[PDB]
Amino acid sequence: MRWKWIKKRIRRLKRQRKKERG
Amino acid sequence: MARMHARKRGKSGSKRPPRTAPPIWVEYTVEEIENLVVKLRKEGYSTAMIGTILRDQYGIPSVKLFKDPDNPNRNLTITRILEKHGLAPEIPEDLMFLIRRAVNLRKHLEQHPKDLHSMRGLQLIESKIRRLVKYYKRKGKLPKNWRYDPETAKLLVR
Amino acid sequence: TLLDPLANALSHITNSERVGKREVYIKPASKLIGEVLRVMQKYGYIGEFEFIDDGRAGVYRVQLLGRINKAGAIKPRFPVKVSEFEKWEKRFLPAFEFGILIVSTSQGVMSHKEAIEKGIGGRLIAYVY
Amino acid sequence: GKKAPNGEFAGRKLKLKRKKFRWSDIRYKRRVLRLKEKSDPLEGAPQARGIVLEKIAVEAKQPNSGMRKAVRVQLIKNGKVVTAFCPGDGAIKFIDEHDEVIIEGIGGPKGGSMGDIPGIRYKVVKVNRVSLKELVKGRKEKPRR
RNA sequence: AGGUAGUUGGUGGGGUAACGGCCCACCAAGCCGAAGAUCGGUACGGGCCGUGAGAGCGGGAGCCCGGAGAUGGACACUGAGACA
RNA sequence: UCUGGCACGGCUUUUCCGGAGUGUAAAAAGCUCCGGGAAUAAGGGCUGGGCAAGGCCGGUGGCAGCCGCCGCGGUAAUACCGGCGGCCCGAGUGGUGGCCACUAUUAUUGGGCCUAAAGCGGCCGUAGCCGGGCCCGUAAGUCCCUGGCGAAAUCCCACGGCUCAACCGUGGGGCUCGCUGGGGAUACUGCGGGCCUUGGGACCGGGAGAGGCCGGGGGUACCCCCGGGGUAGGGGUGAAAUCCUAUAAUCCCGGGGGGACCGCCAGUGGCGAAGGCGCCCGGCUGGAACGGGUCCGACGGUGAGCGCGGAAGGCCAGGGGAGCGAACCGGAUUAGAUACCCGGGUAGUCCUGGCUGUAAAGGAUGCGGGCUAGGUGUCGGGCGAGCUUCGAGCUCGCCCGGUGCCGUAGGGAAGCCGUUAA
RNA sequence: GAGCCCGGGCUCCGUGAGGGGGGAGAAGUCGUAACAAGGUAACCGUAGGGGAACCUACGGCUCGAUCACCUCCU
RNA sequence: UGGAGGUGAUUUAAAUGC
Repeated sequence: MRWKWIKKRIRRLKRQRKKERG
Repeated sequence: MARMHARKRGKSGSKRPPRTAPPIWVEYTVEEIENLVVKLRKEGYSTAMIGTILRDQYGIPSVKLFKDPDNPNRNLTITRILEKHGLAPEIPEDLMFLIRRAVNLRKHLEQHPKDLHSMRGLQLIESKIRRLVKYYKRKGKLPKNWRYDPETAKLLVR
Repeated sequence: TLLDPLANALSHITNSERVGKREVYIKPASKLIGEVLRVMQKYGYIGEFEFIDDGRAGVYRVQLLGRINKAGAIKPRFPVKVSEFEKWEKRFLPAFEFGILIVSTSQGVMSHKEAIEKGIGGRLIAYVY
Repeated sequence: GKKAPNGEFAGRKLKLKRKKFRWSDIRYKRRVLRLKEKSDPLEGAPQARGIVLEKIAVEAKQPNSGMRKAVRVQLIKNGKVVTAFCPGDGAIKFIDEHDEVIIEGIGGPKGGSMGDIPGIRYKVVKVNRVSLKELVKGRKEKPRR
């Protein structure tokens, strides 16, 4: 679980933060 | 009884004599006592150790009980015997010993700086000084214009 | 440190009570406690006490009859009007009978019942019942 | 010390504590801001008339299936799209498209649609300023336009 | 979370029914703020009112009491009194 | 059909009609008096559990619907629809919405926080709150009394008025109640002054330890490289392969070089605030225990803000790199394997300086003081003895500080906790 | 000395292609992740990688595993 | 009689069900 979520949250964050940074 | 300060460890239970007036099987005059004190402060010993040697040699456990009454404003004891003569350090010994030590630390750290623990007691001794300063100001052994710092600790010792 | 030395007296005295020892020793001692035990004895709750004043401290050795149920100090020690007494009457005490809500007063120190008979009040100090 | 400062002059700390900790009641927070009043259209109101855009029927929930009668109505000043649950058996009949339909809530404003219905926040009372429970009984009045 | 430039104060003066940076000339650099100022939201305020064993919580409706307004916004006369 | 109902017999007669004044200072309100005069407006909700306060028949068949929740309708439904019966309340009764209560679910009264939500990873001290004893001054808080005052209304109580009450009148009380003036008390609290050692701090001497830093120094094993000796493998697995070795591996002997680390010791052990800490020796240095309170004389606690220390991983710059090893490259496994298993392998792991600041950073248990059966083991310090190798070396007991386990009273929902408190 | 206007800046209301997630519907598909040692214990912070559940490294923790082997404790 | 560590560990036993 919290492994999952942390990396899902991180990937969401990055990918989206990539989309914001871009 | 205890206070585990910067520790978890219960303090020593050392306890006073419950004597309230002094032994008479021990015998000294107000004049004789006063001499003994002045001689020892002349050596370079300090008031705790002055009270220590008098205890171990001359058999007087605390001065207050023996002396007062001889001017019953308050109890007459070592440094109050000293101040009337002018032998008293204007800095209280409490605050002095403290600062004294402190300046020695700094020199170690000077040469050795990779020291957690030694760094961490610098922080632990200053902050006792600070306090000891703070209240004295208000009581009045140290002027209100003062403030504590590590250059104003290296000036008081020298 | 300590504060509320009284309270740390009282609280012993009660936890003392609840065990059913014979007599108590309270290492810190005072007027507050002295006086309060005095008033306490006056109502009768306790037997006899001696304090010995050591050059250290007063100590009270107290004799326990069995009477006391619960007797406690007040936390911020509120001021209480003589009109508000009845409120503080219903709350703290167990019923109309008992009446040692010990307050401190202009006249001195009293219980609740000794306060009411005079007619005077103030800040609360402790309770006993 | 069980939390709180107790002390004569401290009270202010008390006074701010409560308030700080009050805002963990969703309901309280919400009203004191007025989120109840801003979000779930109405502008807060008891009821709202609106023009029946169309009639739609939706499915029931998890252990359930049955065709609930729901309207789509547009509140007129609110100007907001509301899908809605219609009381009664036959009903969907007595409601013509483009009659006025007054609308209310149903079963706590919290958002809670009743157990069966997914969405429906709201209720219908009226068709052309005469209600639905009056149109389930044949005698009482019968509809127009 | 820092705000403040008639801005805080001083001297002298104007204007006003009258005190007052109200206004103004000169001089000073204060004044306010984490005991929460400033800014933003919301809101007439009080007597009361609803509820609750109490403590409390919510509320400003008739009515009474005080203030504000009169299509939005500014402006004077006339009168003891209005910026009506 | 005995809760009640119906026939029938008798009684009285709310509305409704007509009259008298009223009132109007004109009506209406048509009240109020009198004549006439009828048993003549009752409904809405619910009835499965909750709430029960109230159950059958017929239809219908997880449909149509009911529904505030928990559910109920899938072919004998008391829950739906209709009827029939019954319960509630009654000119009301019910639906939606809002507020308060219930909700000690906002904790003052009157909540928690080991494992249910929730202790900050730990410390420091600023602002704040909170403070040992003993004497004297003031009387600021505080209590007492008087006095100025907080409009009327509403509320509560009495009496009186209207047929009754609502409502009003008179008299008594309370009222946000946040203000003020004067007198009085001095326990408490504030403030001021004085005085004292129980808290704190401080000193001297004995003492243990993986506390820190620095310098010094030895050995193990792994690897590597060189010489010799020695041949047909070895490596690897459940089987295997890739891979090691034929200019010779593994293996053994001798020689050399490199980096990491310090089994047993080692303990239910010690030290540290915490992260954490372990070859030996010396220098520098932090803390700590105890005996004696020998000195200071309340100097205290806690601590928002604030400041500081903080495993591993990561990052930065420089230096280093044996073994190990994310990523990565092969083999196997397997239905497939982005794996478990095996053979290589970079970053990193080490050193120096800096940054970063996270955790099941646990004892899931903030800190300080006081109080509340005990037992036992253990570490260090003290003490009275016996033993002695004459050293507290081996033991008994009381005491002090710490570190475990068991358990009385109590607490807890229970597990458990229980003088190292929960 | 108002309203009024003009040029720019800042903010807010009505409304818009497109875009994010939630509580769901549970008859398609992939896998077996966890819950039994879940068939490689599990979680945990950090880092990389994989379609996914997830795997691996390093450090921690037991809310950790089942005998066995060794060590202590009323 | 009941509790805490240190390390062997065992692959011969295969995904899913409204």
